[PDB]
Amino acid sequence: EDIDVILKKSTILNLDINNDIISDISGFNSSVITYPDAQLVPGINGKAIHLVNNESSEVIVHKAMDIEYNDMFNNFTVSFWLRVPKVSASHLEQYGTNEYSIISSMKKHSLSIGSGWSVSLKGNNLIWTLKDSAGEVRQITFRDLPDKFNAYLANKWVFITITNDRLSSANLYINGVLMGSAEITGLGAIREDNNITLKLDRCNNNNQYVSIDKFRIFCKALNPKEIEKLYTSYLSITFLRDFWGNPLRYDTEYYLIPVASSSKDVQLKNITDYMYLTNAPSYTNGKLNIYYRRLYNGLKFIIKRYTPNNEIDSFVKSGDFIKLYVSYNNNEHIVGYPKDGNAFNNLDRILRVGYNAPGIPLYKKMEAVKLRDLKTYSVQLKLYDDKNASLGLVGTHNGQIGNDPNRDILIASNWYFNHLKDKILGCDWYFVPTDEGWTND
Ligand SMILES: OC[C@H]1O[C@@H](O[C@H]2[C@H](O)[C@@H](O)[C@H](O)O[C@@H]2CO)[C@H](O)[C@@H](O)[C@H]1O
Repeated sequence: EDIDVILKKSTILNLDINNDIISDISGFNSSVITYPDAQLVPGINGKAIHLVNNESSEVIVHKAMDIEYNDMFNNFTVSFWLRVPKVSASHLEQYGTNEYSIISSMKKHSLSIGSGWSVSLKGNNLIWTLKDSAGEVRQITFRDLPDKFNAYLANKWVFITITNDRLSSANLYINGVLMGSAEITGLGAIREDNNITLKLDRCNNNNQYVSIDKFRIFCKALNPKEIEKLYTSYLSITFLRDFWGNPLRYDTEYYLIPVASSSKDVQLKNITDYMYLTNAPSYTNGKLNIYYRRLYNGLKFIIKRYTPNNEIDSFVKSGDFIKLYVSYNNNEHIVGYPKDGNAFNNLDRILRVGYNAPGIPLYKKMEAVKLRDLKTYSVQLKLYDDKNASLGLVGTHNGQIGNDPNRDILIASNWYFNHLKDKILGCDWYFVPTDEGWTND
């Protein structure tokens, strides 16, 4: 009756990565065989599986005796975190009709039937297929969003869950939201392979890769409440995340984008002066129906540790004290607020980059925190003065400095602390590192 108990009780396969080894921690003891080129990369809470396009890049799960035919006639749910690189326009043209499996229970080397289930990709479509012993087929074809900044198969970690209720439908959820469904009555016995294979199969693109984490099978069709809890159970609040959902790191260049105005990049007026938002350039392709604000323009920021601690972790944790720098012309400039510096009426402190007036204290101690919006990969930054008093969360204020044009200028303000329950808030930032999974067309 308790969701956590149900989730635990109904789990019959649960891949975890501990001590750089992948194994089933469900309790069923299914044997996991990791081939030489199955790689391990940063995940949602630890490390994740990374598959490249060669036959040595595979993880095979040998179903234990107890779970052999659990999905022959009974309800089941498959869940996993997934990360797929953004498909280039060129690759959509070349490979858009090429459907390839990434996860499957379908045999194929002894019986040409291929009964069982599969997770496959085709261009920007995510597909779930169930095939019974007579070859009857049912599929859910999810067409991803055209806006790649907000799409699910566009280089961010996203949580997949597909429930199969044999008396009604199969439902596909992404980040706890229902994205597609198919009636599945009319299917008989699903007689699948003894192995569950994580591998790119029939992918014509040599450079394709995918990342998968927390692969889990449940012996029931989970309801929305159970799925929502399952999804949010993976969002460990201690460790901060970059835009892609990977751990935020010290000493790495990040482009900042305000969650509240995601079409905007950050720009610097001049060294020693303020920062403001600018409209990002855009990419649109009417033929392919893809578009997105372009990434990687604007200021490059770097997070540095404020002090040592007791051990040097490369990831940033909520609560960590940091120093924020902008990397400009290969020179690094600290971000902060000068004592008595220009501020808007309400005490919104105007941030300055590389400020160096002799004798004037520059407040630059910040704290990297996660105070709201658990499901989004964003962070807040809290600025302090020299006596550890809060100067506020970093955000923007609309106005003018001197005779400059009206701008959304970066500030620190304690106003945000009274509005943390709001749906959208101007103190939320995405930290975007350049990544091979996202190249602007
Ligand atoms: O402080 C930054 C924050 O201000 C909000 O505006 C507040 C303002 O700070 C306060 O002085 C005034 O009394 O109420 C305003 C609420 O409308 C902005 O809405 C927000 O986007 C930030 O700019």
